[PDB]
Amino acid sequence: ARALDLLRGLPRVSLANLKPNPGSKKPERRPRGRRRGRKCGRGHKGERQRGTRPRLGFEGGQTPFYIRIPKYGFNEGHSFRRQYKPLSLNRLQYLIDLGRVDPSQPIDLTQLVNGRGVTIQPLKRDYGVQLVEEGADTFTAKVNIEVQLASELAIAAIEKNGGVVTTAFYDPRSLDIVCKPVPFFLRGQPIPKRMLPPEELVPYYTDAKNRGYLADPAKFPEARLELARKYGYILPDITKDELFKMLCTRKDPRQIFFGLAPGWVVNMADKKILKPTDENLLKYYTS
Amino acid sequence: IGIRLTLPPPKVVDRWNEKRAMFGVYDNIGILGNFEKHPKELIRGPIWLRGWKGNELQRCIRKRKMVGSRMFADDLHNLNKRIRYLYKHFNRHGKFR
Amino acid sequence: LRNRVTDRYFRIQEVLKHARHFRGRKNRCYRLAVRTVIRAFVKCTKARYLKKKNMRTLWINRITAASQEHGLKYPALIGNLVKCQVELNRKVLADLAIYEPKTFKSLAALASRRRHEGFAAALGDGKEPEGIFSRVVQYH
Amino acid sequence: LTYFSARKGKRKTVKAVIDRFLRLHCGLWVRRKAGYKKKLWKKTPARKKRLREFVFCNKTQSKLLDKMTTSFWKRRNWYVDDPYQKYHDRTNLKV
Amino acid sequence: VKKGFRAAFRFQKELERQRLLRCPPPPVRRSEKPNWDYHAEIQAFGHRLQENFSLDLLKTAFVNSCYIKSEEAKRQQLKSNQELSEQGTSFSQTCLTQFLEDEYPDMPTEGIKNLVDFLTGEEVVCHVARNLAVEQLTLSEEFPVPPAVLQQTFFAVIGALLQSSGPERTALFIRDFLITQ
Amino acid sequence: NFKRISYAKTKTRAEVRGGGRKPWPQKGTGRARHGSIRSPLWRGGGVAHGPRGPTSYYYMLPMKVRALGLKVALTVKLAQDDLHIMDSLELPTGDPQYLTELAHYRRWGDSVLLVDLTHEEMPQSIVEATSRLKTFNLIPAVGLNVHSMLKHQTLVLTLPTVAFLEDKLLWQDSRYRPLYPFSLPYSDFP
Amino acid sequence: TARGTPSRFLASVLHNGLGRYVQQLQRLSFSVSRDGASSRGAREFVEREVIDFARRNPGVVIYVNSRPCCVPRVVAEYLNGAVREESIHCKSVEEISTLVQKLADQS
RNA sequence: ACCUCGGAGCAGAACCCAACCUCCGAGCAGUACAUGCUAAGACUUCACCAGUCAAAGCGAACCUCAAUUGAUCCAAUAACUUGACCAACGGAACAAGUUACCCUAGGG
RNA sequence: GCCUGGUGAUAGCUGGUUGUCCAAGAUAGAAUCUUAGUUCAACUUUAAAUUUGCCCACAGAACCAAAUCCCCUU
RNA sequence: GAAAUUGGGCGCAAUAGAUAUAGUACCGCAAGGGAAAGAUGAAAAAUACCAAGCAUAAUAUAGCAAGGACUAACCCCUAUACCUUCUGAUGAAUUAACUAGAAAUAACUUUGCAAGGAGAGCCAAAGCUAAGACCCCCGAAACCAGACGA
Ligand SMILES: [Mg+2]
Ligand SMILES: [Mg+2]
Ligand SMILES: [Mg+2]
Ligand SMILES: [Mg+2]
Ligand SMILES: [Mg+2]
Ligand SMILES: [Mg+2]
Ligand SMILES: [Mg+2]
Ligand SMILES: [Mg+2]
Ligand SMILES: [Mg+2]
Ligand SMILES: [Mg+2]
Ligand SMILES: [Mg+2]
Ligand SMILES: [Mg+2]
Ligand SMILES: [Mg+2]
Ligand SMILES: [Mg+2]
Ligand SMILES: [Mg+2]
Ligand SMILES: [Mg+2]
Ligand SMILES: [Mg+2]
Ligand SMILES: [Mg+2]
Ligand SMILES: [Mg+2]
Repeated sequence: ARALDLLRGLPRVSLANLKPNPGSKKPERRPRGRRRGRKCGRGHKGERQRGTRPRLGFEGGQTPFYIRIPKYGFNEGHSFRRQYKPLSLNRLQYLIDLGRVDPSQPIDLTQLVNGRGVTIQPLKRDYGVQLVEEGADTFTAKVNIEVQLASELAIAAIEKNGGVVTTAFYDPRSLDIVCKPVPFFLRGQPIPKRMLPPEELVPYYTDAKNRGYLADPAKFPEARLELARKYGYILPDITKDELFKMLCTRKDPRQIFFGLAPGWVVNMADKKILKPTDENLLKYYTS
Repeated sequence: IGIRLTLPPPKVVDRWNEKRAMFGVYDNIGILGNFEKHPKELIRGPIWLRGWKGNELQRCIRKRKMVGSRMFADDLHNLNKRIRYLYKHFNRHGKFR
Repeated sequence: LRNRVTDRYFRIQEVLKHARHFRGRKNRCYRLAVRTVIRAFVKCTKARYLKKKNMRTLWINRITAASQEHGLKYPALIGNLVKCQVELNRKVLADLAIYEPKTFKSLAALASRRRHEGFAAALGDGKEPEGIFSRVVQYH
Repeated sequence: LTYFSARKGKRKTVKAVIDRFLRLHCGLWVRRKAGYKKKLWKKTPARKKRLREFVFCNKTQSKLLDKMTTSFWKRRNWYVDDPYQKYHDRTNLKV
Repeated sequence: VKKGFRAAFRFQKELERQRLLRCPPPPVRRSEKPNWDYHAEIQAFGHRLQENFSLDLLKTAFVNSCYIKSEEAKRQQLKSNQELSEQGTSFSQTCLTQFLEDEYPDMPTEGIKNLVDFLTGEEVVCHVARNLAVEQLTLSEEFPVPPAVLQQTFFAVIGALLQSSGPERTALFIRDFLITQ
Repeated sequence: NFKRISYAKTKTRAEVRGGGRKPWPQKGTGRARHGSIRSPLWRGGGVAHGPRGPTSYYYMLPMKVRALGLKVALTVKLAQDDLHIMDSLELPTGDPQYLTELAHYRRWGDSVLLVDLTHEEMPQSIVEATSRLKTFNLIPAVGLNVHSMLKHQTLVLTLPTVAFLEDKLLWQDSRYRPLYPFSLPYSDFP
Repeated sequence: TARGTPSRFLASVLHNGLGRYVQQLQRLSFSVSRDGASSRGAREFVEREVIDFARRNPGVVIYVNSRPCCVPRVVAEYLNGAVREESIHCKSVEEISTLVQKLADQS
């Protein structure tokens, strides 16, 4: 740089030389003088000079715009609708290429958060991730994803390449513990059990067509075979290759984290796991 | 004639005071002390405005809910009337809406 | 008072150095001195136009007087000196009238001679020789 | 509206506005037409077809509705089977 | 009591100015004020008039005889001025009579004597030498420099210009400063 | 300005004492219409728009701008030829006059900012020498800021503080956006 | 205004163009702070321009005083004993050069 | 006496144009039951709200009149729909006379 | 009644709104318990993006005066 | 308008700051209202120059009181006081001091980082973070509560 070489010849930078970047500080306009204040910008004496102009929306007496118009329920149940952040396959190929998501392990929702691929916020009632078919062509990855919704074409794009998709469910509580697990293990509570879907979503997660986590593992080869026939690819058998033991692992329902169990208390400090051995707690946590 | 006839005593300022020499130390206690403290935990002042900035109506609301239970009687009363005034001013008066 | 104004003797005194020569309380009481001082500055700038105007009428009075001494009138002198391509102006003619009255007499003689050639030329109309002092110098 | 509440010192939304209008993320407010369910017996079917429409709002109506709601209502919403979801992003404007 | 310093300083100096107008001090000579280098300013006096001097000779042109006497009155607790002033006033009288006999051939010589005794009077020569910075360079006893003394130093400066650079340049000097009066 | 809290407060026309009733009637007197003797026009009235209460001027710049500010202060001190690097701050004697003579001989400057890595492991000699001086100041490496690098003419690091600053400031480049505060546990941070 | 101000007639000092022309400016007196932000343009004027200026007219004797001032000044003195004190406070070198040449050119 | 809507003159020829200005009117009736559904492009009562016109298409056959009217909320109804001389007609969900005892803030 | 408090009551009404210098800048209207006021528009202002704007020639605009609309060239 | 859930002074310095030198003087039957002001020096066992207003120093034809000027103060010539309210009456004896624009949603400008930003929560189809930059003074009749008063 020539610029530090300029700094040799100049006097030392002190607290007496400093100056803001020109354009940063607009100057304060205040009502003194001939221009900035005689009426001081309020105009002639009315109601807008006195300071008492009526509320926003008041049209002076005719019925206002925002009230002449019929109530319709656009926003009727807005805060109970479920939301699902999209994760395109273009995005997920992008994360796999740059080392941010390791495809030689299961891709739960924690692994998409820790790679900072997807930001999901459980308040503002996101119920998790939905896979999105964008970038299905040019998706070249053998992967094991657990994503709460998935379109057919995204299941097809993963399962073509030797992948596994499953759609899990998470409560707001459970989803909140999944996304940011470390501020949960500082909360001192035992790991809870994730709840089953409500009645609206039980027919979703019990269908083998959209790869539900509560569905038969006896109806899956028919569905994998059907997509393989529809979108014209020969269905590879996952059983042959070496990642199969990795590509088979699911956590059962009522299990939030992968290798852990509900009812355990993670002791982050001295790196232990306290497990309960009372029978009533074991009936409650293994329910 | 409101102007003074003799010039005032000189203002002797010690630039190398203890406070001035050590001003600004531990402003970066976060970014180079492994984030164990925030710099806002360096500031001392009223308990209702340590690491918080608001306009006046918000300073009054925050002061009332944070410390208002042990405020003196006519201070509490003056402060209730200031929130009531400043409410009626910010919400119903001005130029822009 | 957080910051009230210290330097106010000098603002007053910026106005009142212009009023020290007024009469009455206008010379001392800022409230009165401001109106009169403003009003004095407005007159002071509108008086530039009137300075130029009044000099010119003063010169026309002096040229009128001095040319009436030689029988001419003012329109005759100015007209028939333009017509001789003597483009002296009113300031110089008034100053010659006072300080050099032989040059002014000879200018009045040149202007009345040109005036008569104007008469004799515009009387005997048709193709004729032009007047001697009536000739112009063409510039190219 | 209320520019600073007495409890939080925040802005408040006018809930009439939410009850009648739909903010699309690009900034367009959708509304329903006034009188679309009144006196249908005396309206021609062209007019009834006009009243049963989701009509966009003006520029100044739009800015008036922006000022009367808060940033919660201006936010991306990834609903499940949203009917209006293809109308959020604005395609193919040349300003 | 309004806090601050700048209005008290401005007001302090305006009070100083009204003190100087109400009771002004007696005028001190210039060599007894700041920013004086005597040698530099004699050289400046040379170059100012557009001629050259022998600087020591011009230095003796400014040294009076009253100054030496009061100086030696101050020793007990220098060439004079008179030779150069004699030569300078003799020469300026004869050259002024040359110019005024050449450009006015019909004048009586009583008239030429009164003209020349005007152009070398105390009023004229003292008016000229207070605007050529002669008075500032005069080593005199008393201030202001009394008019006979300053007349003597002015013609001493003419004598020094004569010995410096001949009769023609002094003729132009006398022409440009005494005749224009 | 972030630590700054102004304690200036004045009284408004409601808080100042008395002045509850009209001084004189509205119309009958020839005087001006007044409503209290404590309105801001009266000698003794409230202040119309004076300073109100303790006000805090708190704001955080992003931590990448504070970190970049530390870097920029270091390159500027080095480029202006005011950085000096020691191996340790161990003096042969604990007198102040030794240290001022050393700083005068090497043409440092009027004021020197000595920086050691920790507050615990500062050598006793530099502590005794700089605890008496007004312009030579010991600071731990945690205490390093920008106001006091600009306030002091020269700045003196040790080699462990240099490795420390490279570590702590090159970390802000090439780090993810935070999931939660860095005081909480991470895979790799402390 | 003209009735408030004094007036005079157009004059010279000693018939200044008749015989010869004499530079009416005797002394300049610059006073310049060594450390001080207001006499920066004065400093760069002494370093760059004052020697060239002092050579372009040798009848003028120039004193640069260089004390700790808080406002720098130039003090022009004239042959007829007038003194014009002007400030060179926070001026560039070019502005000071035009001011000093202005003081040189006048009487 | 009036308060909303329409026609004509004022306002002669694109549009617009007031008045306690000049004259007429309106607050429906009749026929049809595809007076179904959709949809390019437009006009527009000087804003908004409301208003108007409409090709192609699917489905079928093989509206007249100028005005002829009323927002939102609320009700009633399973639903489709329906609801004001809210005529002060951009409509406050429901409120009369009077004060030489008037009072205050202002204007002439 | 008077006092204290609510209370800095409220006021579409009256009065008042403090350095300098430069720049751009004035007359369609619609609703309104509305005509001493507000809201929208029109006009005004700054910043930005782009491409035409203004003046206009033939041709052209209905039956029962002066002009205008439209409009390439320039 | 919730909840679950989460976790000493960039103060004032005698019209300022407290009403405060004092709830005193004074006013009121009472409840109640409620002031003002001081400045030597180390020692008192050491007794300047500046507001308005005037005085020194009254006045000379003619006129918003000046301006152009001028040898010259006046005489000559030019010149319908200021604020505010109207398309074009109001208030001010004069001096000093006091006395009136408070909000960062969105946009803009300037940085940082950037498919991510932010020191959790929040936003993100180039965004996000930070800063800068916008919103006055006085004035009723009243209404209500509690006292004090025949
Ligand atoms: Mg003229
Ligand atoms: Mg009160
Ligand atoms: Mg009041
Ligand atoms: Mg006060
Ligand atoms: Mg006070
Ligand atoms: Mg229109
Ligand atoms: Mg009505
Ligand atoms: Mg109406
Ligand atoms: Mg008010
Ligand atoms: Mg009102
Ligand atoms: Mg202009
Ligand atoms: Mg109404
Ligand atoms: Mg009104
Ligand atoms: Mg065209
Ligand atoms: Mg007080
Ligand atoms: Mg006086
Ligand atoms: Mg007159
Ligand atoms: Mg004014
Ligand atoms: Mg009794």
